[PDB]
Amino acid sequence: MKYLPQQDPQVFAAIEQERKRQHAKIELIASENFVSRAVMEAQGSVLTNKYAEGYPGRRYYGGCEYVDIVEELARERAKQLFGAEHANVQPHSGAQANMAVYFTVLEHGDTVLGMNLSHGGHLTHGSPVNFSGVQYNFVAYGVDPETHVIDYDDVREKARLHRPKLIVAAASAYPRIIDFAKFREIADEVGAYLMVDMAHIAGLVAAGLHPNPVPYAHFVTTTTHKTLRGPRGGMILCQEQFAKQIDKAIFPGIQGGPLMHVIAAKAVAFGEALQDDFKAYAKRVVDNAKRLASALQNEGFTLVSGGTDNHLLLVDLRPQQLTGKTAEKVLDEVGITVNKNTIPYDPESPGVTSGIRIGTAAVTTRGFGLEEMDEIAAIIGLVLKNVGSEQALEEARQRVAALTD
Amino acid sequence: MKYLPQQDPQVFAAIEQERKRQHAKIELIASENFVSRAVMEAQGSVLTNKYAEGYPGRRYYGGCEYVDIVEELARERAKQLFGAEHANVQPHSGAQANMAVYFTVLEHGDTVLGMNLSHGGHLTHGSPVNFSGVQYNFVAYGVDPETHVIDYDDVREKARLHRPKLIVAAASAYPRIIDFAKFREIADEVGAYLMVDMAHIAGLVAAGLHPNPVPYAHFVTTTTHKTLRGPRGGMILCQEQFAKQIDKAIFPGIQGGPLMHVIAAKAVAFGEALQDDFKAYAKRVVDNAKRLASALQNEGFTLVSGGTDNHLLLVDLRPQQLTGKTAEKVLDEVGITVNKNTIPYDPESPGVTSGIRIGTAAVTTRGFGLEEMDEIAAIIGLVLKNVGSEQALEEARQRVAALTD
Ligand SMILES: Nc1nc2c(c(=O)[nH]1)N(C=O)[C@@H](CNc1ccc(C(=O)N[C@@H](CCC(=O)O)C(=O)O)cc1)CN2
Ligand SMILES: Nc1nc2c(c(=O)[nH]1)N(C=O)[C@@H](CNc1ccc(C(=O)N[C@@H](CCC(=O)O)C(=O)O)cc1)CN2
Repeated sequence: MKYLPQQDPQVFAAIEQERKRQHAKIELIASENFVSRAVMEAQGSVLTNKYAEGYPGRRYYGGCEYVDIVEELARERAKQLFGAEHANVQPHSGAQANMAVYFTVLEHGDTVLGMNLSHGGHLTHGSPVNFSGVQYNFVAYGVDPETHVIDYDDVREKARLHRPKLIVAAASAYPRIIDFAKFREIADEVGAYLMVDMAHIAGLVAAGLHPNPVPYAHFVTTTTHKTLRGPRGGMILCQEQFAKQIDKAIFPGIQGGPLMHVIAAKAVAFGEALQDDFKAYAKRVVDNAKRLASALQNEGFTLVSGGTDNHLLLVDLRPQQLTGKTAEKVLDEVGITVNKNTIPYDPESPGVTSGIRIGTAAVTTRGFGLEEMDEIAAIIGLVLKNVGSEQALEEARQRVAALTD
Repeated sequence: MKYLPQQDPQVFAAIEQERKRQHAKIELIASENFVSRAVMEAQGSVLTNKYAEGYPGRRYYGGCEYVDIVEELARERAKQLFGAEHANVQPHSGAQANMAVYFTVLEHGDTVLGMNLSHGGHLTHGSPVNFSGVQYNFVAYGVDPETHVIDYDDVREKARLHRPKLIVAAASAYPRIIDFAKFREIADEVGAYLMVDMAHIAGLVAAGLHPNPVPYAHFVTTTTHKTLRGPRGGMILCQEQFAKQIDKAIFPGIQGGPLMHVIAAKAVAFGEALQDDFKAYAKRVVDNAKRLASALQNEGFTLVSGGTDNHLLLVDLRPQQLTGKTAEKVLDEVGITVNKNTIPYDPESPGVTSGIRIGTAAVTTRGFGLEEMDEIAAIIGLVLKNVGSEQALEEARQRVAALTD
């Protein structure tokens, strides 16, 4: 950076502080990743200066000759990546992506079937404090109390009983494979649309390491910044018969000017995902998750569903006699950055929580392998089984520093 | 750029063409500006990797120590810049800034009073093809058919008649000063809340060249990328009594994770606006627009409202038999970039329009003075009056290149 240190030392210092922290700490937040320097150069470009309301060739402004190309690259690479008939790459967020689809098929107060928050579901899947629970009538399905797996019989029962207009499958903290065909089977039985939110597993779907929801869903929504390893933003994938409707929902429906620089960055992110070395990368994330889960089990931690089938695992911290709020803070002190996370049937509210959610997507990107996962789990063990010990706390800091070196 | 040209040639070529076009063409899109290289460096930072749901000190993730500083800086500066009691810098957009406020003070179907689209109002101020007009019952106020100035008597009438829960003031294509005193006076008469959308005029307000809405409004929504000359995104300013409810409306209400990198650039922009430089700049913006307006009138163009008190002007193109769509396309040919824009009482639809909107915020940033505005108005006069003339289009191209170097 050249001009920022000069004009704004306060902001620059804060950024450099953060830039060092991302290298000095061990980022284990499941939804987080480290983007390429090409992705950052794209959003750090002049495309922020451009108003491009509308779509390629159909704009409400002049001078869009070149941002139209950037957006077409994004749309076509997306369709190539997931096999979808249509793509919308303008959503500013996953939330805005989800919001748009809801705005497309649902009237105010319509019945929607979504995964319960504490069981794994996202805020936009029907949380009472989110716009989804407020705007639409959400009924919640969930997981088994013992196996912690989606009860599709429960789902069918709810669908037959409540007769929803749309069913939403997918989750923010479900360590297992979701069967989209069963969800579609249930949706056709009750005459409902199917939405799948692949935000967390989007990079795994592109790499063939999680079954594709696209052939089974009318609408597929995603973020671009999780396992897809792109810029902070959203995306919608749909069948040709919903293309125009979805596009109008984004604009003039729920958004205004699109972020063309972030859209440019999306195109790079998708270009990177199309390459072979991303499949190799994605395999390492899944392998690093399976190992870390098993390594945490060896330390004597308990995990929901007994492990993982994808990128993330969910530690139940009840036997360790700790809340997620403590675990997060104490691990953050020594170098391990996680997030407090709600477990199925969690006795605590989503601000306190009875567990922590760990992801391997970020650490894999910076070159950590199987041998490294073993040390991560041992540090987490040393810290969480010896809470108040300043000796264990300090040893952990030396060991984390040895990893990030 | 160092890594994008090698990684993604197709995306890099498009960005460079766009970069060249920004310099080569005369960008007169009223809602566009050119950010500093410092603002660009901030958006391209590693802050894009951080999930920071919640607020400084109240985060649902770990490792936020530094992004918190970035957000605090953005907020405290915004308060210093506008004299607001509270600020929210997380809105992805001006669209989302407005949406959250509507989500705070309004329930579904509620009556809201906002400015008509063609009379100058924005899409989010009650369009029936926008969520605002679909979620809420919007009654429209407009401007006088002869003077094109807000009929405040009509606003007062519409307010007494429909008893709205909220009044929205401010516009996308209103070339005159909006009396906020009168709006609050009206809002207090019917007991309604007042929201002002200063998005377009934020930079002028920061410089004491437009009456500040903050003292008169309960809520002040804005974009950061217009006359404020910052990154693409939104912001909410409000009185202290709504502070907590506003923060909840953004998250977990209508948005997910904030764009921390954009919030860094938001902090940089407000810092640029706090300097003595900015006030001088903003003066030239208003002076250049006033000159360009007068110069266009000498050429024979009919201007909505007869001139401009701000950064913006609307050309009524009906006398010269041209739609806005046509005028936008022909000026693009000669190297002048505007957008087609609806005028008060437009006989045509928003996709065709009877006029064009012109702003000076962007050309003033690159150093154009009062003498450049004279030339620009001459070129626009040469082209739009000699539409088919191929020798008139070529002379324009040469005069545009003489200005842009
Ligand atoms: N299962 C699951 N885990 C997740 C998410 C999620 O949406 N679902 N998240 C993705 O967002 C992150 C956490 N974000 C969250 C933010 C707010 C609330 C929430 O319900 N807040 C309420 C209740 C507060 C309390 O009682 O503690 C509120 O603020 O009123 C939940 C999750 C990470 N883990
Ligand atoms: N006064 C004003 N000027 C403005 C805006 C605005 O919101 N208000 N804009 C805000 O950024 C841009 C225009 N954006 C717009 C986009 C769509 C529609 C609209 O009503 N579209 C309808 C019908 C259009 C058609 O097909 O002819 C539709 O899409 O169904 C209007 C304005 C530029 N100038």
